[PDB]
Amino acid sequence: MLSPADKTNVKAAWGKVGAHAGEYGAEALERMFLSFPTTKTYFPHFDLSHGSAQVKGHGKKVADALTNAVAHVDDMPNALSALSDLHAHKLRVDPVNFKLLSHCLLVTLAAHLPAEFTPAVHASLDKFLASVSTVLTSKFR
Amino acid sequence: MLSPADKTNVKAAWGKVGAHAGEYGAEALERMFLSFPTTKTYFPHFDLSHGSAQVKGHGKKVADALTNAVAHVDDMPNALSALSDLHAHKLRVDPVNFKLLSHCLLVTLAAHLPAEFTPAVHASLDKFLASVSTVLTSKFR
Amino acid sequence: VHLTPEEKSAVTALWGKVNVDEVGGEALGRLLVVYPWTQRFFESFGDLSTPDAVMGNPKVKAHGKKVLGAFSDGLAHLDNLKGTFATLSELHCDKLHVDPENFRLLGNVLVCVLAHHFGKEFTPPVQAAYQKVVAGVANALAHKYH
Amino acid sequence: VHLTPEEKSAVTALWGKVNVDEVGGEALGRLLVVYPWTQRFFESFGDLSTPDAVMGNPKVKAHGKKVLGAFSDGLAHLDNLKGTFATLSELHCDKLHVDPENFRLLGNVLVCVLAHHFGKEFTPPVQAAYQKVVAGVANALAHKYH
Ligand code: HEM
Ligand code: HEM
Ligand code: HEM
Ligand code: HEM
Repeated sequence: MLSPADKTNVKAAWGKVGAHAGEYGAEALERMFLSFPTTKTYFPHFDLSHGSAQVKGHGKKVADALTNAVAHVDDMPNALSALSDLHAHKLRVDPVNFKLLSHCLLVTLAAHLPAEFTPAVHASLDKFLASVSTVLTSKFR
Repeated sequence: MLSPADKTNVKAAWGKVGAHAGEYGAEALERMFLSFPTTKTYFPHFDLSHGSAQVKGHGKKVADALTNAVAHVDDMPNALSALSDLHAHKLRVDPVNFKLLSHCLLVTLAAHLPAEFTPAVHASLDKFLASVSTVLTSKFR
Repeated sequence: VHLTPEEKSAVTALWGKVNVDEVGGEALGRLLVVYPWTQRFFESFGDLSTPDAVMGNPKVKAHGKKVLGAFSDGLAHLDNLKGTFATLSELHCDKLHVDPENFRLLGNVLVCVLAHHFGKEFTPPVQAAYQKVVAGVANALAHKYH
Repeated sequence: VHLTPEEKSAVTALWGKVNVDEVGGEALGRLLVVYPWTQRFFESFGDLSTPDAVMGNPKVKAHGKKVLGAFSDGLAHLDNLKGTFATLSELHCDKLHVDPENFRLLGNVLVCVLAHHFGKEFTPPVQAAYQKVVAGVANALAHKYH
């Protein structure tokens, strides 16, 4: 349950991310691949090499999803209907990986928005990513 | 989301447990503690010794809940509201633990309901506890 | 990993009673029915549309025995699981790209079938001990992932 | 852990630059803040009502340098986190009754704090390294639970 303050925090947070969201997405994927090499069994057709266009590209894709989820902080289930259709019925990504993508997202955020990455921001952002992973894995069964 | 069929199976199997839910409830618990001893950390004030009266008392309450949740198959979140509040605000029981106990509850019926424990039901049943677990963990945040 | 001798023996004892031909089948079969997303890896197997489609599938049936046999062999080297599963672990990663979690689903499914077939004979502590085994096999199978 | 010679120095050298006091206090501070339920154990600390109220609590900061210390000490026995943490392992279980799960949370939170602190320096591969340690440490503390 996102609190108005969380929503506010998120908006704030990501507001900052601004034009580097794609770069971050990119960074966070690369970061997941390295730290949790099992997350890779889902991208056998990618070039997981440092600075790959596939990862860059994909980095972009996710960043954007994230973005849309923020402006729609209030109606995620609806805004991410298609992504959850895809992940539940096509991709079929095991839920625990979301926990890993999310961690990774926050590692990168913190490394990049020091002044903004406060305890309460951190908290909101944990909750939100958590919120979106919940959306993404709800049509699982 | 339980299908009509899911529902039907749950009703049928729980139906057969009927009368022994308490002892199955309790056995599930012993199964739990014995197989996953970290779960024990939440009952530090309990006599966990074999044939513990604390444990059997405890198992009864848990099958009771299930029976009531079975009975409110169409309104679980509300019927279980009471209990959801407890585990989320008092007990503060890690969600992980839940998948451990559904596990053993699943294991116990299997050993008690041989003719009923078909793939279809095993399947419906897994979905159900998965569902009950979901409600119980809803108010964590 | 941490199998006391009495756990080690209780394990072995029961395992004496198992019909790997048929237990394999029910484990895999049931796997495919309980967690239908696991179907994705055997699209090759044909009809999996129904529980009977699956349970009965001769293909499902045979793979199950292959699986279970690999497993049985693993029971005979409870001291060097990692090593025992070394080549299969790489295969699972490098070739089938099977997320390792899949291995703990099979582990749990399995415990159910033992429960199912052994009933009362499958006591808490025996459950307890089997639990360590599949825990250990899944870890074993995931060791070479990268 | 299964730390690469190479990975062992990255870990080793970053840490070298750690302001134990500072890092210490913020990780535990952020623990309680990001995961409220973790405060069910530090009732005794006082006002944990608010972020600033938590981050401010000196009993909190104090406890933090104490934990980081142990961590710090464990980084020097990366070949034996198990034996290094056994006594502490029995404590959290037998005395504290902390579910091994919270160990994992802290791990992450320390990663986030380090990420926070070193910016650029906190490279993917170097994150890749620490991740493996928070991993081992968490696991070693969990070790003696029963
Ligand atoms: C924070 C949660 C996540 C978000 C917001 C997210 C978002 C997205 C987006 C926007 C796409 C693009 C789909 C398209 O090509 O139209 C996508 C696809 C994909 N996602 Fe996710 N994702 C998340 C988590 C994950 C995780 C944890 C994994 C696996 C570990 C994953 C695996 C994939 C894969 C394999 C694809 C397709 C890539 C390709 O084949 O090009 N996703 N996701
Ligand atoms: C199938 C999932 C579960 C169900 C249906 C369930 C049900 C219940 C019920 C009905 C109560 C008693 C409330 C009362 O006093 O009126 C209870 C209490 C409790 N539950 Fe759960 N529970 C579940 C999972 C868990 C898990 C996984 C844990 C921890 C590993 C847990 C820990 C506790 C504890 C510690 C208590 C309080 C016992 C006492 O001090 O008397 N529960 N639960
Ligand atoms: C501990 C559990 C498991 C063991 C011991 C095991 C063992 C095996 C063995 C011995 C083979 C044959 C190797 C070969 O073809 O050279 C195999 C193949 C395979 N395994 Fe596993 N397996 C396990 C779990 C799984 C799971 C859970 C999945 C999917 C969710 C899976 C997916 C596959 C697939 C798709 C194949 C190849 C099928 C084919 O022949 O086309 N395995 N496994
Ligand atoms: C691997 C990570 C951790 C390490 C190395 C660690 C280490 C320590 C140490 C050295 C103490 C000293 C207390 C004494 O000697 O009496 C302690 C106490 C304590 N720890 Fe941990 N800890 C860790 C994680 C956690 C987590 C994640 C929690 C809870 C969420 C926790 C809860 C506690 C509590 C409640 C105490 C009691 C302090 C006191 O005596 O006032 N610990 N820990």
